[PDB]
Amino acid sequence: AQAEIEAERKRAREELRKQVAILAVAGAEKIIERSVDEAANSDIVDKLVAE
Amino acid sequence: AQAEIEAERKRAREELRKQVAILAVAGAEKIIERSVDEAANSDIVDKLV
Amino acid sequence: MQLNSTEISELIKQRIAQFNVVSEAHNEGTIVSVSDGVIRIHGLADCMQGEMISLPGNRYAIALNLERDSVGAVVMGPYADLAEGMKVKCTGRILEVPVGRGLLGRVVNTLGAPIDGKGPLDHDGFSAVEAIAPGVIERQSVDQPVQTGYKAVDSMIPIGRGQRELIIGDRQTGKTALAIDAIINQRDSGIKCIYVAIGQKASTISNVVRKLEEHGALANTIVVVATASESAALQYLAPYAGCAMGEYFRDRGEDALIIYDDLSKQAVAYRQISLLLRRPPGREAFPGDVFYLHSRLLERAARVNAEYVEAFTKGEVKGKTGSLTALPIIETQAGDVSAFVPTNVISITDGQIFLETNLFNAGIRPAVNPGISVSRVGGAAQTKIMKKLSGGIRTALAQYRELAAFSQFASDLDDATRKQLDHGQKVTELLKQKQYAPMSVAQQSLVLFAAERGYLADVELSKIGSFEAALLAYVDRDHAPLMQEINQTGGYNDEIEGKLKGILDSFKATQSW
Amino acid sequence: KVKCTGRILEVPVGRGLLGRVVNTLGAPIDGKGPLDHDGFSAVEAIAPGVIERQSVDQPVQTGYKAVDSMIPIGRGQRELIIGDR
Amino acid sequence: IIYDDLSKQAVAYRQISLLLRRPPGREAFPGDVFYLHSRLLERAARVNAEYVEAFTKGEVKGKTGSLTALPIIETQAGDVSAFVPTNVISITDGQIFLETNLFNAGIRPAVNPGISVSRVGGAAQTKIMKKLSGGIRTALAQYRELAAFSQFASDLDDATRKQLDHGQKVT
Amino acid sequence: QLNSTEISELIKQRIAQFNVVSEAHNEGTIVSVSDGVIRIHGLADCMQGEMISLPGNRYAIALNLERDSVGAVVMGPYADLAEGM
Amino acid sequence: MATGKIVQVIGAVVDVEFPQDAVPRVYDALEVQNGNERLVLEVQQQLGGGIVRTIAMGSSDGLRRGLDVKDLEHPIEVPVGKATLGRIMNVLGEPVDMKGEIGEEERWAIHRAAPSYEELSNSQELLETGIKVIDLMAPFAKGGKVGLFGGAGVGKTVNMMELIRNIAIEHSGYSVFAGVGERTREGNDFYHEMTDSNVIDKVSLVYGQMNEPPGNRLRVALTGLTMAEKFRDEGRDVLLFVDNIYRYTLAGTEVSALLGRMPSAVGYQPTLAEEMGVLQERITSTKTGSITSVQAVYVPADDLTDPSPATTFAHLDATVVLSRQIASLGIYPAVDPLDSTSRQLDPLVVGQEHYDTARGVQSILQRYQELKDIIAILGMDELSEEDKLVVARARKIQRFLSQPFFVAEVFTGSPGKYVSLKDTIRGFKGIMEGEYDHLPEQAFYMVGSIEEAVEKAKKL
Amino acid sequence: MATGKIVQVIGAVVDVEFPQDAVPRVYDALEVQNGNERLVLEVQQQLGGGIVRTIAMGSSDGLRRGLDVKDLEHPIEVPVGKATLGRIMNVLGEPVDMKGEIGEEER
Amino acid sequence: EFITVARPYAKAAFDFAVEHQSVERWQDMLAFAAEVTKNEQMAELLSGALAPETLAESFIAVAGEQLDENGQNLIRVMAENGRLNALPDVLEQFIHLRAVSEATAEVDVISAAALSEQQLAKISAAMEKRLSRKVKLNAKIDKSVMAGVIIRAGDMVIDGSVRGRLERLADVL
Ligand SMILES: Nc1ncnc2c1ncn2[C@@H]1O[C@H](COP(=O)(O)OP(=O)(O)OP(=O)(O)O)[C@@H](O)[C@H]1O
Ligand SMILES: Nc1ncnc2c1ncn2[C@@H]1O[C@H](COP(=O)(O)OP(=O)(O)O)[C@@H](O)[C@H]1O
Ligand SMILES: [Mg+2]
Ligand SMILES: [Mg+2]
Repeated sequence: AQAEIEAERKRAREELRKQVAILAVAGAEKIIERSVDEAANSDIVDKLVAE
Repeated sequence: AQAEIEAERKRAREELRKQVAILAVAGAEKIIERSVDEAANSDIVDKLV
Repeated sequence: MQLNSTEISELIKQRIAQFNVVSEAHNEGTIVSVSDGVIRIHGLADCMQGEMISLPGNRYAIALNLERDSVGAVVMGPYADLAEGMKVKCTGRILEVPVGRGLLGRVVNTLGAPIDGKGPLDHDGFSAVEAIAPGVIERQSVDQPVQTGYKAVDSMIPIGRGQRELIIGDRQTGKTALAIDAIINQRDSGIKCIYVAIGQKASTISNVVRKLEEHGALANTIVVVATASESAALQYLAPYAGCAMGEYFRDRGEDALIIYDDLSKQAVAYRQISLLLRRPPGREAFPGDVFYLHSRLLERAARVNAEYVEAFTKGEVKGKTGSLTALPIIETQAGDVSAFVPTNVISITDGQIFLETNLFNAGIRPAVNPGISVSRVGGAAQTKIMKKLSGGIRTALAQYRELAAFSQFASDLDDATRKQLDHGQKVTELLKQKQYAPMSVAQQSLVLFAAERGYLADVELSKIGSFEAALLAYVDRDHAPLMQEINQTGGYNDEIEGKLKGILDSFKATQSW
Repeated sequence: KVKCTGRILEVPVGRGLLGRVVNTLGAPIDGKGPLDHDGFSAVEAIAPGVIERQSVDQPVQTGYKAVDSMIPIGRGQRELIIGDR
Repeated sequence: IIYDDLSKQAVAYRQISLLLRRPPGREAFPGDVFYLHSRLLERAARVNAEYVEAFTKGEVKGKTGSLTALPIIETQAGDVSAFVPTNVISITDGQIFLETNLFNAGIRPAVNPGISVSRVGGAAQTKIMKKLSGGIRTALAQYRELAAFSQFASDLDDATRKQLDHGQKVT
Repeated sequence: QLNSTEISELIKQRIAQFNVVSEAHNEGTIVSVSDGVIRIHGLADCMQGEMISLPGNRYAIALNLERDSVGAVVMGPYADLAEGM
Repeated sequence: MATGKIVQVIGAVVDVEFPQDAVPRVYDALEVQNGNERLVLEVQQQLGGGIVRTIAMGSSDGLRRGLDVKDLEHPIEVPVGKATLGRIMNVLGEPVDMKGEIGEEERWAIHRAAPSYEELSNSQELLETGIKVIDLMAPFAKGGKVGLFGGAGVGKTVNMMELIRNIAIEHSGYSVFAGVGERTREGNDFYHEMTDSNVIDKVSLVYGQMNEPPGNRLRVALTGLTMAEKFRDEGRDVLLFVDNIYRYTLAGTEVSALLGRMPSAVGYQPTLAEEMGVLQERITSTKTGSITSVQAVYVPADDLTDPSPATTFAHLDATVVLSRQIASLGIYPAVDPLDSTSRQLDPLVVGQEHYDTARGVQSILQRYQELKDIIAILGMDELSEEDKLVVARARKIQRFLSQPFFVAEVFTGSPGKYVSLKDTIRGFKGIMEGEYDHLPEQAFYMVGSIEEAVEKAKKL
Repeated sequence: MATGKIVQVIGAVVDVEFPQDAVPRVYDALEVQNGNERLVLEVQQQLGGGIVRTIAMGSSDGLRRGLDVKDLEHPIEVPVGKATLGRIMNVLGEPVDMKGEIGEEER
Repeated sequence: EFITVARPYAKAAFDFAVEHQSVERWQDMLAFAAEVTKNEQMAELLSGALAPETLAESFIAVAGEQLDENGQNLIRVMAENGRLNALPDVLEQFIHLRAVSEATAEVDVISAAALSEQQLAKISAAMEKRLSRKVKLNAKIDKSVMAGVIIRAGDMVIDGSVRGRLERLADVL
């Protein structure tokens, strides 16, 4: 019985973590979309063209 | 145990609404590598809750 | 234990911190077609036959056809959501599976992903699924017993480590029961166990896992699952993953036993995947190489000599000889052994335990059929005491069955055959036992001694299950020091003969059934 | 050159068909002159649905002791007659 | 309505479908042979009074329409496991099996009872016939059970001899 | 969509001048070899049943005069043959 | 906006060409105007560039090349819930009973994954049918599967009608009936039997009739499964009646032959066992609820060896064997007591009393089948006096496990009877032990509980 | 010098393309570097346009398209004579026995 | 789709164009034919059951700007086989074959905005070292990338876009 309760605790913890993962990464997406500058895009491209 | 874990999750959910405020700009400033614009949380209210 | 949401926060923060920002070149193709589980890919100039191609959604396809301008691959999982125009990436890997002790005692699918819900595996390295068997010179003869725990099989049909024994019979005759009882009996031998289920309905796997952990055998076995509803590609490749997971132990000088549940369903899944690729058919629509489907599998069940394991493990193990024992299961229709796939697998294995349906319905369980069932490795894999006690039983029972077939037409029959037709009827009533009750070599041995040396000749009323149970309880109380000797050595002596005479005499004279 | 009529195979139908020998297109072939049909009907049609049916509870008599007693046929039934040549 | 040799409509359709290069199924019959016969035979129906009254827009009331179908099928040496026989045996409400071993012996019409089924049963009989038919069914069933002993008769008991020679008289 | 034994350098020969029949009708070239059956290109003069002479001392029998190639069988060991002969 | 155009029509198979941006994915539902009628197509294959190969659900007559096709971006999805009780629907979830719209509130796609082995609920709660022989000789638990094997004319459909009635006005649970490959006469008889018996308000009916394109007949089983799954998610213990699995396999064969797949062992489709698994693996009990199921299986030409009955056997938990010989002897239900079996028939789940009663009934009937030919040859007055008693007790058992059904009344006029399992065990256990050696044999024929046997003998 | 290119791989059947004039004969043996191990292909058919269809004397897994194939100008050749007494060999005349090497004088 | 039927014709046309030092003219001739293949009326004629010879002549007529060697032979050979609808692919294969012999690669680059022409020249010179060819970059302005660039060099691709890294992170979780 305690093993089955532990399995359900695992389930609930993972579900909560996955919801916060989705929303956190979506917020990161919107941040990166709004907060950007050419002096940063050129830096990213200059890191890419290095290899 | 079911009733224990239920209220435990319900308590967690409210605090993760604070922690997402860090984690979202964390995922942003990991990606560009540019220090993110803090105070750009003008948008974050809909992402908070 | 969850209010500490700082735990969630620290998990996420570790996952962010350890995200890697740079990117690497990869080779990419486009899905041009998708249907019935097969997809055609355009591009992937460097795809190699048998490679694993990664689809969007963390699942794989196996590149089977490298045609001149497209790659025909089979999806391993739900294909219906794929669509033309999606892009796929070529992994540098020929079909892998995880291996090692770390997945010992866990439930996994054909790709080694855990369907158990208990976290990730801890394997050591990966193994190629489609490997090659040891050669003629790297092999050794099989002369070590593996005990199935069933009196009928351990006495009449001995199995050896490195043997391949076919469990063949009609539907619903105790094949899966015999197999998982042979697994449970390995709780405490050095043999690791592997159970591959092909085309089983999920409730059967749930019951099998509950029984394996209930009787304490789960910690010593790997369960590989490809359920009846999963894509045929997953069912066709499951036994090869199981064989690789057991060959990991074989190659390290240890002993493994692997049970393939319904190879006769792997053949159907392969027929499906073959016809969907337009490959020419054969005798019953099964493709041409269906023999080379089971052969190149069951030839991996082998006992391997000490030099092979020493050279493979680069000198880290010296005295051990490795082995892998296979018990494939085959389902016949109305007992026609001479069907196509059954007569192939009977031509591959080294014996068969034929389970007869009209014995099973008559309450004779396990319903092993003597005569038609044999072990061609035989007594070399049988412990000495069992070999001594069991020599007559098989022929005595076959002749009893034919004589009892004659009997129905002949009332008032000779009093000499009247005794054979009763001893046979008692031995056939003795060799049947409850399902999840495996019996050690000593408990089988003294029961067969009681039956063979006439001590049953006065219990001719068929109150004979109680006799067996009471004899086992009696011997377990008093003479445990003899059962220890039998179980440890398996030896037999005139002194042990006298000891067993004494036990039986003292039991008959002083106890009740 | 081929022209596409928008029509679908239709066949004559009516009581005047009763007692005639006719080919599959409705033309008389017995030579007893034209048909006294009652309009035309579409060859390919949709059967009545579930709610339009009624239960078969009326006999259609064959006059054979072997059939009417042990293999009854009702009005609205479909009975296969199967055998060798 | 009698359809004489639906097993020849099936052959004509196989020809048409093979000349159009359509994918051949079993015995080279096309895949949709079942959907050929079913949408034919499902047109044989009994129809309730409201459908008739609505279809004719009045002018008929109270009456129920009907259309009875008796399709005929030929089997090669009595095998039922063929393609077209399988489809049509699956579609219809019952079967009358005519057998050559009975026809040769003089039993005409050579209907084989027991092997032949009608699922409408007594619902399609006059109550006198429904009353009288049950004893014929049971008599022929007991006769079929005993018929193995016919060529060993005069060995049998008299109580079963009576059943055996009663089934012969019904036949 | 499948090829019909038209290949790059034969197409190139037709590209050089379409009417390659200005060359001899007396000869051709082997195009494929499989299990004793042979496909030949050219041989505009071939007639069904004719003996076609191969390098070495061997014969083939022209069974098929198709639109562009002759199908024949080899009367002897065929493994010695190769494309372009 | 519609973006696809028809490019081929060959029988029931339609090819539709879309922009390469918007290719519908597999099992999506497209829609087209077949004149004034509305026809939906199910995408079977994404062959080639932009083209899609589909099966028409309605009839394909009247279609022409170049028609505009509109793609619904979801599979065929049907209404579910309380709203569907007492209604008749086709594979598309449209009402075919003229009682107007369904009143739907939610719609579910008919294609979905099966429960994982971790979500299953191990259970052994036996169902209690009203039928003596099935309760005794072949018990089955919630979430289990039962196959009514037999030829034609043996009583599968009326047995399922009786089960629906008994488990709808004795135990008041819901039920779903998926008539795949239905005969319109039998479907109307079923509708009128359920409406006359007041049970119609607890049965949800789906019909795919025999005069419809193959795939229309094929997807009906999944439609009924989806309705049963919606009722399961509400926590109910639903019961799903599949009217013939053999016609489901035939519809799969037809649709596989139309798509030009390479055929298999006996002309069956290659995917036979995967279609059977995708059907039968969704029918399971789970921790929230359960779907029990009973399936009629026609065995063609009387062999259990061809791919259809052979492949369905792997999934059933109980098998009832009906015989036309027993039916022709006038005994209904025509269950063969010796050949019907169950996995749940062992002392550990049914109790020793039930197990012993069943094994004793089978032993008595086997001994009678042995004695029958000594009776035939040497006459009965030669049997030993204990064998002359085995004969009578077997002959009374063989009567007592017949029964009058409530739905069989229109065939016989006599009223039906519902028999509890306790009364069944009490009756058989009494007969075998000689408590009723004084009653005639006909006192047991077509009676309910043993009390009716004693009362009929008292009347007889 | 290798001259052919693998063009298809379907199970144990491998198609390789050669220059129009260098096409191998019917039972000739080709070979390929399947990773580190060499693999021998026995030709079975000559298709049009320099393509040749062969069967692999080994495991077909791991073969890319476009791999270089070397055309041996002779069929499979095996050692013969006294040297082979008491040994064990596979089809290709290679010792699967582990007693070293076969000192054959002739193939 | 008929890549496989176009391969032989493209290879023959190219292998002939280098025997006569006119690859550049052949490319535009095939481009003209590939365009005539697309017309709505010509596409109606090509579907009909005309004789290959007269159907070839009905195709020569609409293109007089062709060599004796090129049109009047290649179009006729393709007509005898009924392959004319393959012309749009016989072109592309031809182009591809050329780029192989001329040791060239048509690397494609994708970005959220224009590159500085120092970034782009560095990309050129770096790809010419990654590969062993003269590259010929062409850029695309795709906004969904948002930042960074995708470099596609045939079946090889290098993804440096912020969206790719974002949705990779989304699956690291
Ligand atoms: N030794 C035994 N004693 C009593 N019952 C048994 C024994 N062995 C098996 N059974 C019973 O027989 C039934 C069928 O067993 P099992 O599933 O092992 O046979 P099977 O051939 O694997 O079935 P199938 O192959 O049809 O899935 C089981 O429900 C089990 O309880
Ligand atoms: N219990 C019963 N009482 C009376 N008649 C029955 C009974 N069971 C079956 N029948 C007869 O069998 C006929 C068809 O039975 P049905 O259930 O359709 O068989 P199938 O399993 O072939 O569908 C019915 O017309 C009915 O007259
Ligand atoms: Mg089993
Ligand atoms: Mg039925």
